[PDB]
Amino acid sequence: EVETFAFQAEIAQLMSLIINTFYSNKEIFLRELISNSSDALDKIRYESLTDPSKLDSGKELHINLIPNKQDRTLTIVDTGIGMTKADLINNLGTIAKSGTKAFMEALQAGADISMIGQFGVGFYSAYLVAEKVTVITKHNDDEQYAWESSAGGSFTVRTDTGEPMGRGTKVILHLKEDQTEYLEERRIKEIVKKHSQFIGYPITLFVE
Amino acid sequence: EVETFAFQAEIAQLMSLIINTFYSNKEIFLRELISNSSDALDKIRYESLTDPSKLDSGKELHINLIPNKQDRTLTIVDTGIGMTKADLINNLGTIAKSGTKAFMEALQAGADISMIGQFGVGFYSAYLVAEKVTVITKHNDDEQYAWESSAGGSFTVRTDTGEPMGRGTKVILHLKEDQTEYLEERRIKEIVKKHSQFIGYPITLFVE
Ligand SMILES: CCNC(=O)c1noc(-c2cc(Cl)c(O)cc2O)c1-c1ccc(OC)cc1
Ligand SMILES: CCNC(=O)c1noc(-c2cc(Cl)c(O)cc2O)c1-c1ccc(OC)cc1
Ligand SMILES: [Mg+2]
Ligand SMILES: [Mg+2]
Ligand SMILES: [Mg+2]
Ligand SMILES: [Mg+2]
Repeated sequence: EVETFAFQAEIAQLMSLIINTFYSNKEIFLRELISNSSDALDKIRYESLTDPSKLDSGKELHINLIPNKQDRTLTIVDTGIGMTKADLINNLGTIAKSGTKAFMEALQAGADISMIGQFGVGFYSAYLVAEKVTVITKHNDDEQYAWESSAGGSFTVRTDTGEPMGRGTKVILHLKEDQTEYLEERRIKEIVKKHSQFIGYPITLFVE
Repeated sequence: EVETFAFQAEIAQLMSLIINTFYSNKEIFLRELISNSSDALDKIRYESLTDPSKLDSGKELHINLIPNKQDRTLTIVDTGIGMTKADLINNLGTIAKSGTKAFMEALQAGADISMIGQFGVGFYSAYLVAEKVTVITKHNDDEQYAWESSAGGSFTVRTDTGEPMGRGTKVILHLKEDQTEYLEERRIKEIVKKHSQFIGYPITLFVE
């Protein structure tokens, strides 16, 4: 059922830095995850140009933002290419080891945490606002898997028999108690407008 | 020997817009091409994490900038994943049709040409400074090919028997007569520092 893995030392250090550093501009997490969704959406679009059957699992290319105040969750859903189990394990398809090295060298030369995505590890900025993150994903060449981590040096991977998606990625942010502003419609809309206004795919903000 | 192709109507319109629009901040072309090199370098690195033999064609992951005043060329070379012939034909591995649509809609809502890379078509910004662009490329799963275009609605593709590279992409910018400042060491260095200072791979500026 549930497999447990250790984060590579560099990734664990990245996550601790993200968790323990004083850094007020937390809102950038949303731009980073929307950007990842957009990169995955680009990939399925590109593949479908030479093979339209890659879209049998879903033709609509889009991003949904789903706040749930009762569950204290902000969920980001895309219909991008999705990840294989192998991808999930290999730091969610990132070059996380080398990217972390460059990121921390940059923080040495006056970078700040908002620049995290320039190093291919924008995903981990989720830990600015979330105590636990769940990544549900479905790639055309594999089954649906759930990745999960509350940090602390380990993550899990299981097959997901919960709600089939067809194709793409769902990121569920179980928010820290003092970060509930990211569930407020007005705040989400402000953030999307500020940082994600030219994204090439529809972004739908769900109502509660 | 030489195959000739028509650009898709949207790409041809993109290139004309790039060529004919008054836009002083031309220097951004270099950041866009360095960014593409960095994305291709990420890809070969990622693949090599699960298969180290992907690096038999070259272990060093880097970017070279080669100005040649006599030839009036600025050449950008990377050891990234490279492109197949199919990739070259399909708008150099870009989602150029949809990306152009989004780019032009953005230019309607107060974007400017410097934001071109947000729409996955940063390559075409080469035409800000170049009258002709040649793309030599070698992917592990194919032979070495040369793509070439002086715009005007068409491009060529040939097999390249010229100097084998091993793996990666070489972009040769045959510069417009009034854009020779991009061959000056001081100017190249200024531009790299301004826009490409946190790139995760060595950038070597060649001396003449
Ligand atoms: C191997 C082919 N699959 C993908 O590239 C992919 N599919 O899905 C995602 C993805 C990842 C994350 Cl963390 C998201 O928040 C949203 C996504 O769509 C990705 C993805 C996007 C970006 C990325 O690094 C910048 C790595 C992975
Ligand atoms: C299909 C797998 N190959 C690649 O992705 C690839 N290999 O090579 C390049 C590339 C392209 C360009 Cl236009 C460059 O200036 C530099 C490159 O390395 C690319 C490339 C980089 C970026 C891109 O779109 C943003 C498309 C293609
Ligand atoms: Mg790495
Ligand atoms: Mg919660
Ligand atoms: Mg397209
Ligand atoms: Mg020339």
